[PDB]
Amino acid sequence: MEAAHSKSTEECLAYFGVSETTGLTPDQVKRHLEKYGHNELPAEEGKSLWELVIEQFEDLLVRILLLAACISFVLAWFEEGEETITAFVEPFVILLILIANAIVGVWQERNAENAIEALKEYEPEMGKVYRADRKSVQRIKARDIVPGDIVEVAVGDKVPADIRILSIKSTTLRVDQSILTGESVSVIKHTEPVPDPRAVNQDKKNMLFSGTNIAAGKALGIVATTGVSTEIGKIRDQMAATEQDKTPLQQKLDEFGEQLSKVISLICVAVWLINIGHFNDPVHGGSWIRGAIYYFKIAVALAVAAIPEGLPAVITTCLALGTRRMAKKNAIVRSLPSVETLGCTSVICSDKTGTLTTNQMSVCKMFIIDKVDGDFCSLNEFSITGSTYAPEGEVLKNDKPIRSGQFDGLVELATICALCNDSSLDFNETKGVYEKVGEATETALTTLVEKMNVFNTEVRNLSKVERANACNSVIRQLMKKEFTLEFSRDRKSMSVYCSPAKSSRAAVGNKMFVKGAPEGVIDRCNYVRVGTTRVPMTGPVKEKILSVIKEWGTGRDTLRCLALATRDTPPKREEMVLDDSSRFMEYETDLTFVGVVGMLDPPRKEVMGSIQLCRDAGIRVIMITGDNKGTAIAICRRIGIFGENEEVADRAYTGREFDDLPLAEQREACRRACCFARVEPSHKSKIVEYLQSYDEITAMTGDGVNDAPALKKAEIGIAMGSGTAVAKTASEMVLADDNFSTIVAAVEEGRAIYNNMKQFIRYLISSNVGEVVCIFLTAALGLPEALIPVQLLWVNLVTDGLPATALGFNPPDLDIMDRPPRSPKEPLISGWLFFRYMAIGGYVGAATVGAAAWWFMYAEDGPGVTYHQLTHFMQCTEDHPHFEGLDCEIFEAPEPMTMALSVLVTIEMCNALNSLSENQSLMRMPPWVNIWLLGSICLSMSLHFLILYVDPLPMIFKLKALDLTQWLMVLKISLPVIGLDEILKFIARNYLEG
Ligand SMILES: CC(=O)C1=C(O)N2[C@H](C1=O)[C@H]1c3c[nH]c4cccc(c34)C[C@H]1C2(C)C
Ligand SMILES: [K+]
Ligand SMILES: [Mg+2]
Repeated sequence: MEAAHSKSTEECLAYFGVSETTGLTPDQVKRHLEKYGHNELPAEEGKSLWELVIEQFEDLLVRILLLAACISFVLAWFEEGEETITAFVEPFVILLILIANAIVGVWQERNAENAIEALKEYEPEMGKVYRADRKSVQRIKARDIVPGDIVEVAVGDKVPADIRILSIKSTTLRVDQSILTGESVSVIKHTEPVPDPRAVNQDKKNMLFSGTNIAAGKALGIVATTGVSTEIGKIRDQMAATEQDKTPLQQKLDEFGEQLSKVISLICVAVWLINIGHFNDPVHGGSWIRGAIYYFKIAVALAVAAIPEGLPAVITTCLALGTRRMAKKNAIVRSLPSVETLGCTSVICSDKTGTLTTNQMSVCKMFIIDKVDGDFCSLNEFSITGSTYAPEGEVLKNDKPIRSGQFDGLVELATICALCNDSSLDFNETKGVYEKVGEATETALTTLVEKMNVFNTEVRNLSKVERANACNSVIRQLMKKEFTLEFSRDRKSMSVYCSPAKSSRAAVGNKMFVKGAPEGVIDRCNYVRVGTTRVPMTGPVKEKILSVIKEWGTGRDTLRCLALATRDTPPKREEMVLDDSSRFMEYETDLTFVGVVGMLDPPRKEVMGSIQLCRDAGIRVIMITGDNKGTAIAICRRIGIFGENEEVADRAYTGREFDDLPLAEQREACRRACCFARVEPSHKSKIVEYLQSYDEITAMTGDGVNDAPALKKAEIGIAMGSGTAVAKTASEMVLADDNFSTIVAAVEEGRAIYNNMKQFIRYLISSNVGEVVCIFLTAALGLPEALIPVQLLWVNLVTDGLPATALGFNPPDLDIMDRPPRSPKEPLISGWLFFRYMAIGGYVGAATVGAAAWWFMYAEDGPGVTYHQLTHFMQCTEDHPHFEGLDCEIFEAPEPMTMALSVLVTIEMCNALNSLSENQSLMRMPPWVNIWLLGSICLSMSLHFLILYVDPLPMIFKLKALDLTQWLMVLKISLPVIGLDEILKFIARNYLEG
């Protein structure tokens, strides 16, 4: 039964064929359980199983190093060196780092919770059912419950399934639908049917929802739906049938991984083709096994060269250092990649109450009737001071303080505000200020009564606690509050039956004090109270009322107006059916209009600037409020979403309005919409869908299970610090202070992070491109090896890793919030950016080879050799006369490899200084600004010397320390990389920018 609310209690029993007294026979239970299934949610299958790390080794860019480790393992054994511990190092360190980054990569255990698993906390353990096989109440497993079961609920019980209420045993039934609404006020239930077949859950007053808990009372009902067919269950499937795409940056890294793998395979073929000259060599002039070693070692050389082994470790550290900054600005970020895509936020859909507004309801203005004479109709408007729940304020007419008690209309005005009120005030001594008890709207009314004091009660002689509900209680002394007709959206009003206390206070029998929305209440007023007398509600009178109400709501005041009326001659106590929530509007007819109060929902202090900030940032802000379209628009103008005098007749839609538009016009509306009022529960996810259809990264906000699918669907789901648990588990970010400013503040941080992130990524790539050119030149030409793969590991992981991490602390480029959002499918490196790091990579490939070539030819300690014979070092043992000077071991000396290594490091330190900005020169951007960079550079050279002095290190790295004679040449070939890159920067700012 999906429409149990629309059916009567008799029809719902007849449907399942079950007696309300007996219940379901065990024969029916077997049939229903086999048909509808168990009352439970499906389990999740993908926990911390051995599958964990394995999937890291599925993409091509990591299986190459796993393959290169196999090749390295072959070459680590096949050697004529009696060396011991330094044998298995090249395949060991590769494998160790391979596992290390895999463990870092498989970090979804601590930095990624579950939202659907959290939704299994609502489904209770056991529930009370009345089966036919037993007389007494028997509690069974909640999952054993089937549709049609005659279940029982009491105070404290957690509702097991969606249940159509049959009979209420207690006086009144209240349930805590906090998870399915976000609110807190326990709603009242009834048994009479909700005629509307497509009514929302808030209107289903005869239904208990699975996951809800009864706040007060005890009732009996029949199960409508179980499992996934419940309201919670249906929301689960919406989140279950929603795939979450990985952030665009990660796709670029995966795309870069595929392209890089093509380059690596290309060179290995290229090297194979350069070595085609060995096809014309005598078989009796060597061994093919000596060639295979060369082919295999160059293969693993290119692998460790082209690939940034440190990058996954650096970004994971960088993002973690971002989250701590997000938390300092009241922005708890759940997942790590979220801090990157957060900068690419283009649209922020925020709720009004709580985020955009401080939620400080305070009655500012109120009016009553002064004089009615046919066409003439004057009002008595009053203003109230004090935007707080504290009774520290005063009422003034025409900017002059007046006694509210001297006006008869104001007395009945304060009377209704006091009696027709379920909220109150309570003074807090720990904090030192007053606090609200119940709803914020009604508490503001309680505060108003205290400020007015229509009976002039002593206040200065009272304490701070007695001050809270002082005047309000005095009103409760006059009238005895019989019963309260609960609020409902069908009539948008609330009344309360009051009987006069035994003291003969001149009361015409009983009275009904009505409080509700102006539209409905005013139309149900046949009479108008003018002080004490009563006049019939005429046309001209209603014109004045609605006009002022319109002025207070549409005006710059942006007030929430509440019409207050009273029923002078109410129906008898016996004639009223209290269980009928549909006859409540009928009982609230023939009313007499008293007055209208106008309270304020004040904007945050910082949202004014934050809104303006998003204007310059190119971030579209969309407000979602519960106000009427008119006031919704006015608040938009007030906070800066709209101009004070600009046209927005198409940029704001009500829920009703947006629903009457066809699917095409709905999508067309979501690109220009900035204000949504009276939004239906499903519209928030619809808006996200439409926004994502324009490739627009959306930051939707919410704080309930209703908002859970929307938060799951949006790129940046935003929950509140006070929001429900499930909303937080479905969000990517949780605002600690529930502010809209901390959304904007987080986005600015995320944009600065992404800029510094892209900078060191290109920095590491620049080194890797160079190690390709270096190995390619030293292999194609036939030169002796310049760089060992065991060295390249410690170069990219440490020597380049530390300054790259320090590039994350690069100062945020000012005027960054004056640029549009970073495009999703924006290439990391393309065009000039490719050629820029192509030239740097090419130069350092020649600088390293040239360094080793310098020591081999034009050197001090190096032998006097020429280039044409250096390329033929593999013939030192064969061609003896052409190669003569010393041992053949001098071609495999540690000095020239130390040259290429020291030069590569020295350049990368200069390249890190070049990565202080993308285009700003080193003359414009001082190389001493980023202190963390200089501190990292000094640590790099300190470790570079540590592996050349402490004997257990240079033997493993196959290096030999240089003196001042050799270090001079290192700087002469390294430092010119600064000038070359400086030229490129100047070209980019002169013949490219425009
Ligand atoms: C074994 C494993 O967990 C991993 C790592 O060990 N790595 C990275 C990585 O994810 C590899 C990777 C995939 N996509 C890219 C883009 C840019 C750089 C890298 C990667 C580094 C790759 C490797 C093998 C170092
Ligand atoms: K999401
Ligand atoms: Mg990985």
